[PDB]
Amino acid sequence: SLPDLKIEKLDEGVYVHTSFEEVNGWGVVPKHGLVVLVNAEAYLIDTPFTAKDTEKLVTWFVERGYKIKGSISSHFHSDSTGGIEWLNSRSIPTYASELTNELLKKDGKVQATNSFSGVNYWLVKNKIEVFYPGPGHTPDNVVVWLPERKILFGGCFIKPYGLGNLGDANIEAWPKSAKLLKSKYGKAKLVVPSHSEVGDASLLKLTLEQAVKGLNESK
Ligand SMILES: [Zn+2]
Ligand SMILES: [Zn+2]
Repeated sequence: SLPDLKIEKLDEGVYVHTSFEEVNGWGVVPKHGLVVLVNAEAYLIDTPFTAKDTEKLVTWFVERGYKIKGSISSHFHSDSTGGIEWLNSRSIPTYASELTNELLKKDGKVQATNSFSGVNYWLVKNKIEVFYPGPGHTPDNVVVWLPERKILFGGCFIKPYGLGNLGDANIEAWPKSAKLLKSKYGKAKLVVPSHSEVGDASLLKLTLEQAVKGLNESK
């Protein structure tokens, strides 16, 4: 049996949710996302793997008095988008980049109800920012920045000890994207990866080194 959904406070108004799925050739895979509170409204940063855990996550915050105002998915893989169909069924606004939605549509999967195009986007002005560093883990991966807390959710782009699943990866572009990401968020207090533990800004450097190492290996 897979471990249960975990919800843990990371900072004021910021929670980490961890869900688990068995993924072929990878084993049981932990997935971190965030829940961000702005007054009495909650925003999901990535959904858990499944509708089940997405519902558990939503009920947990609603039963504590937070309205779910929306979700954003950092890329098209199911560990970021698995709960979009369920959220859509509950009339909770779902967001993804235009390219993420395109890839979902291409894969015959449910798409977010809202989309954004361009390098920067405010999900919530001055509270929750989305940034596209360029292709890496996937062509569409984006990160989410919380300027009030100096917290960066790096998603599956942040890979400080190894690059993970390269099936949809762009190894040529990843070092360039990681360099850009590092320049932009060097002052992050915390960096939250999808598949390894929260760290500080050094995770940006480590990701860059792993990206460079990964590209070098392929030649
Ligand atoms: Zn992924
Ligand atoms: Zn992932």
